[PDB]
Amino acid sequence: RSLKKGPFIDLHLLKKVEKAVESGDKKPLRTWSRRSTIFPNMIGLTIAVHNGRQHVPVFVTDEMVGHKLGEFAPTRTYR
Amino acid sequence: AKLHDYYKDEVVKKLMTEFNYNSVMQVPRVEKITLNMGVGEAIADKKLLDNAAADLAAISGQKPLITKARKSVAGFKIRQGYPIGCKVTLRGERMWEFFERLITIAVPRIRDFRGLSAKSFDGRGNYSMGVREQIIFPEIDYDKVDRVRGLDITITTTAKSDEEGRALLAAFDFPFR
Amino acid sequence: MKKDIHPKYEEITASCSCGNVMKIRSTVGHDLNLDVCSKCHPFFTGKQRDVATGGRVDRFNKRFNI
Amino acid sequence: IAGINIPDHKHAVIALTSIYGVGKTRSKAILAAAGIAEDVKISELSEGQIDTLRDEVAKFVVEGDLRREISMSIKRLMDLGCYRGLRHRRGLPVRGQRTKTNARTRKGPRKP
RNA sequence: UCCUCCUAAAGAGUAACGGAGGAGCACGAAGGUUGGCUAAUCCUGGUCGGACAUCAGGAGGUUAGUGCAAUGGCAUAAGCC
RNA sequence: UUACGACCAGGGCUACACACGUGCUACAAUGGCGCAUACAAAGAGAAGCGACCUCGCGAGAGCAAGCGGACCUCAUAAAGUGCGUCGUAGUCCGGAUUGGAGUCUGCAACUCGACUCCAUGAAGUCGGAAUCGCUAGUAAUCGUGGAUCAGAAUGCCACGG
RNA sequence: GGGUGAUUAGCUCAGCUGGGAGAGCACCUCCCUAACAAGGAGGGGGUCGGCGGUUCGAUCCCGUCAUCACCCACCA
Ligand SMILES: [Mg+2]
Ligand SMILES: [Mg+2]
Ligand SMILES: [Mg+2]
Ligand SMILES: [Mg+2]
Ligand SMILES: [Mg+2]
Repeated sequence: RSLKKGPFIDLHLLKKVEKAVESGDKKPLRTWSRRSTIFPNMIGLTIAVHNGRQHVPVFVTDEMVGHKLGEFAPTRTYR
Repeated sequence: AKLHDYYKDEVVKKLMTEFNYNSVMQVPRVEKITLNMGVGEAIADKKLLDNAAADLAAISGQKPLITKARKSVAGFKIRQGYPIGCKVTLRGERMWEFFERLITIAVPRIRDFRGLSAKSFDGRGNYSMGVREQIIFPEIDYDKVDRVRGLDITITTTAKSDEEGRALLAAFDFPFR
Repeated sequence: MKKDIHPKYEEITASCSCGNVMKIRSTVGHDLNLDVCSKCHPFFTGKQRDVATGGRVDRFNKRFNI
Repeated sequence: IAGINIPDHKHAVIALTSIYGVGKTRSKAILAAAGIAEDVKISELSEGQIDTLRDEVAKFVVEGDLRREISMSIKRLMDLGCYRGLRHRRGLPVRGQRTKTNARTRKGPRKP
């Protein structure tokens, strides 16, 4: 569904995560990279992701590692 | 019996030292088993209660006493005296025979069985259990049954505490959790 | 007991596919041959297998063949 | 007759498909691994072979384990807060189909 | 016309277009005896089964029940088999 | 006309109590599923079609000829026939919907791709009033191709049985 | 002041000393129609006035109050 080899992540979002574990837990990371998957070294972070109009924050949990950030940010609001 | 002397040796020797009892009359013993099955749906027709009584008598070597509703409840749409369940009391030799032939070849046959609750004691040392499926006893041949009418066991013992009931019942290798 | 209102009781000897054969008194009428008895059902080894869940970064780590 | 539940009256390949978790090819693989003829029925099988069938089925997640496994999957997604989980909660299609006119299966029988 | 309570003033009785309710039957068992038995309600554990069904043990002690009003009575049960 | 013009990222055009139009697949035995085998036409291809072979249960991946094509590839046509089974059951009909495992293309498949494998097996047992097409290689049915297109037809445009 | 009756779908009304609770037209969708009407197919509705009560059941049975509809208030 993604590829045989080489899981995908945007470079800018990878760099912000490495800077996070270097500087520890910090303020939420505001990113628009709804396509980049989750790595284990993002767990414990409260990164915020775009939903088209606002950055909805998502607190990364152990389970959410095989998914993508946009999977936890709905786009269209209904009722 | 098969398990009576087993108990009278191993469990008595264990519980004489476990609780520093001064007499063999003090170590708790199991006194009866009550196999209950409240059919509930026999208000529709008596055939269900007769079938359930047949299954209960097959499971335990005794005719089941038919229990009728004690008081009328409008919620359940029954009135006083409606035959509504079947019940068997097992004591002594039949008690021990059923106990062994349960804890040997009926609990293992429970679908997705991983252990019976150990905290399910009423506070007076007596234990209770539900089976949800009568076919778990070997006596049901699948060629004369109609439904999966569940069943209830109540092991009534003379223990005066949940710790005492658990201690008595574990020595028989009770598949707890 | 109540003198022939109760079903028959015979000392049958029920057998199992993995040994586990014993002399029992029951109202069956034929020695049914069943699967594992209490002596072989995995509630002594299967306790390790009872906790069958665990490891999601493991799944992530195995997919990382790159 | 065993395999947790009862397979009845059918060819061993297709009777075994009644096992929740065994379909056409898994049943073919089981009968291949048990050395049982495909074309024969469940009433012509010896008790000395059904035990092998129980062994063969034991190498697969089946009714009790499978339905728990599926329930864990859906609940883990529902509790996850992800889009697939949200669609599971609200009852809407998850694979990404239309909801404008179709999706009567997931939505259920029509109601105004 | 009849029954129950109050008015009715601790024996009986006691009126009003005084205050409240019922009856004009039922039952060959719901009568007679001889055995046996003891409720309502709540708590705990128990398969569908819950506020409440049947089960087990604990409290409780007649708050239950009586063919039908109300009063009086009923464990030696007059209650249930 | 320092924005109704311009650039970028994300989102939306894919929503979903419902209603309608046009379709595809079925509700089976004039059939489903296995094994064997026959007969097309038309068309497209150079950052393209991609033999053979090897590895994959498969989608395919590696190596790699040939072909600007009556030469090579896409490309074994399918309904058909022969044999066997299934014996009228919501089934060996139906193939939805969900859960895993994956392949590809693409910078990137979460919103929101296609495809393969394992598991699941939902409605549906021929359709109310009404209503549509068709006069002969026509209706009905069966498969194939092309345009658009990195990927994405149950639509469209073509071809033959 | 005294007496009687009625209360059931949005409207007008039927409803067994018990039994989802029914009819017309209203409402919903779909047909028909250029489009509406009319016509045809399918469908949904309910405080049975409200706490109450002998009951295997209270809609119809059971005192009552709430409201609207009547009737009587004569000799005086
Ligand atoms: Mg007496
Ligand atoms: Mg953009
Ligand atoms: Mg099929
Ligand atoms: Mg499949
Ligand atoms: Mg028709």
